[PDB]
Amino acid sequence: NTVYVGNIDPRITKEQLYELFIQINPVLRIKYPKDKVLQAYQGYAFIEFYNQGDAQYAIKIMNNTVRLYDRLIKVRQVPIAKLFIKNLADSIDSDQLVKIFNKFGKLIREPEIFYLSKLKCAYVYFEDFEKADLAIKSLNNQLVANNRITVDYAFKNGKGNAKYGDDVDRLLN
Amino acid sequence: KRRKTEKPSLSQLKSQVPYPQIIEWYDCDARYPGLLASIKCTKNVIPVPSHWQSKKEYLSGRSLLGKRPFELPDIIKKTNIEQMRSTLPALDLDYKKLHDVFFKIGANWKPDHLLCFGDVYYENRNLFEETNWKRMVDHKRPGRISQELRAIMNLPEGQLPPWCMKMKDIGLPTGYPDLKIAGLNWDITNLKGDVYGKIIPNHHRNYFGALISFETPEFE
Amino acid sequence: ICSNKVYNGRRTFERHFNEERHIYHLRCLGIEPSSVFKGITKIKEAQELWKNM
Amino acid sequence: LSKGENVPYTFQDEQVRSNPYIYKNHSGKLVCKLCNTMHMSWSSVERHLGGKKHGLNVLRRGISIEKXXXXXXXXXXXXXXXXGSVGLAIQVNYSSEVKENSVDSDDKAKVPPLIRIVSGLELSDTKQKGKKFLVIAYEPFENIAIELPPNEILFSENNDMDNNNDGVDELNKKCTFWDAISKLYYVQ
RNA sequence: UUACUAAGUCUCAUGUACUACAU
RNA sequence: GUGUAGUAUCUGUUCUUUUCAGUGUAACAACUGAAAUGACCUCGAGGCUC
Repeated sequence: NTVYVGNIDPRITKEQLYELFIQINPVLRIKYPKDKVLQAYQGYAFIEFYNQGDAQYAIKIMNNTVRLYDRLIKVRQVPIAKLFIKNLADSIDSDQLVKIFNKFGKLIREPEIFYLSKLKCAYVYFEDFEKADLAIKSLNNQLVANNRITVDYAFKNGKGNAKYGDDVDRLLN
Repeated sequence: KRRKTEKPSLSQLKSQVPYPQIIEWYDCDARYPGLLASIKCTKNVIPVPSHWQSKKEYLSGRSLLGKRPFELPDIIKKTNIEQMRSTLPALDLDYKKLHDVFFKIGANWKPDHLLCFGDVYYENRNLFEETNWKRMVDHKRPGRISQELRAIMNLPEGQLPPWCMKMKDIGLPTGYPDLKIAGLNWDITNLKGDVYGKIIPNHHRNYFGALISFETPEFE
Repeated sequence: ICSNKVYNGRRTFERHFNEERHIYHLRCLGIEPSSVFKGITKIKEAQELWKNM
Repeated sequence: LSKGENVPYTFQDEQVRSNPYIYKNHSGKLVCKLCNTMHMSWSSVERHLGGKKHGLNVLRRGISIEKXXXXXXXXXXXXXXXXGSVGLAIQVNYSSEVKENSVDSDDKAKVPPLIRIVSGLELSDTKQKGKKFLVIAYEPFENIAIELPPNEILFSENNDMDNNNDGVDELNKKCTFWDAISKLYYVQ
């Protein structure tokens, strides 16, 4: 629907943008900001079409096409499980963490290693509350690399509430 | 106390409503919320202008600083008193001229903007830009490019826009199926000036009140 | 509906109604976006509201 | 108070300014283009500049500007006992300057053998599993494993007085010895 | 590619208009 | 080109007893009343704490 436009000369005005894009598709709205710190134009606009069909069309045909004031015009189109784990071994690599938690569940992102107190801790992002419950059940208070690690939910107070299972189930759905 | 804590949730109030999106969080403290939802959501009612709950006395507007002092309606500007008396930092006029401007020339004349049934003017709003907007949706049509934007685009005369080539591979605009452009669906020899294409409509009274004559009252 | 999240201002929370994550919670929850659901707070009520939709 | 500087009007289409911010609009008043604030006198202008308001807008504008030979060695397992429980001790022997005479380029040559506890949950064949192995490894020679059915043996409690040279892990420093002069690796 | 909102109250100073009242 | 009384409006400045309950408010705000002292734990936050 709405498309971002950038690399715009502040001398390009609103009527000029409108007359420009009406050549491509019908334009529902144009938001073309006006700086209250420079009293002019900050050189990027937003053109809301009547649908994402004309929007994407204008993205395809318009991108890297029109040359305005010698500068080219750019167009660009415009919640997970988290486990805190404490007392990790210094020999535990982030990739090793990835290998350890892959068997329990798919990771939406990579673990985050940080130090509290000296105290090696990490945040592990699971795509599933139930697979997170698996890594908890098996890995809680366990000895890896000759070091006892604790696996629980990271704080937001901590994850794993009743509404959390309900909505995380939906985000899975 | 108890009455303040007795209030139903706004979402509990939404279900009673056929148009639930108008109701807002403050409607929870409506002393008669089930009724106020029915009135506020009734067909033709026009919700209260929202400048209430602001203490700014409805105009603090920064935009108010930059508003134009005034502009004569062009029909009255024809009367030339603009030059006769300088309002910005004696002019003998004709009775027939002024009278005809209001009546002969300006009978059918009407302000271009006005407003609609439910139009309400909020502080930050300025009608003028929307007037040039509505007038511009009128004048400007696809296939035509003014000489100013053409010069900025650096497109010389007789040459097609750069999106005609990508429009050759991608195809005509989905929004304009009837659009014609020289060199592709439309005759290149008809390329003239600022118009490289035009929409060809495929579609091809008296309103019981047709006056069939127009006669204004004469001053003399 | 958002992580039982805390907000320090009413203007800000009124801005939460149009946001990436808030709409992600709605739409991924099965409650479709935009302007009917704006006044949402708890996850429960908007479920019956969406059944009304 | 103006210090003799000339502030050009906003419409005069910009000599370098002290602060390229305070201007005079079409009218005679003085304005801060960033702050969009009107100021009656140059004293009010200086109050604006010395005020936190203008500064915040300056920081916001700056933010806008930024925007393997595999050879099986010889192990010597032996049931040990001390006090107060039972522990295992292994005696692994290595080559007698037979083949290590061709490789001496200080390439991890100083690195002693290393041990790790591996779960059988992962094997090249993946058939049966459910027990641990006390794997011992050295660069040239082939790896070696020892099955540990007992959930825990000799797993001590603060043996030494908490000294922190992790080496590889608590296991290695805690309970291993590398007689490098004779090439004998003891583990218990 | 930055998807458009900030001042308020108090205090002690400066800026500017004004209202009755007297030579 | 003055004086007496008085008013409005900028701008600068700055954040007033941590909490609880009542009034009040569209919600705030504001107003009205009281007052914890001690110990401990993790990274100003947190306590089915005593």
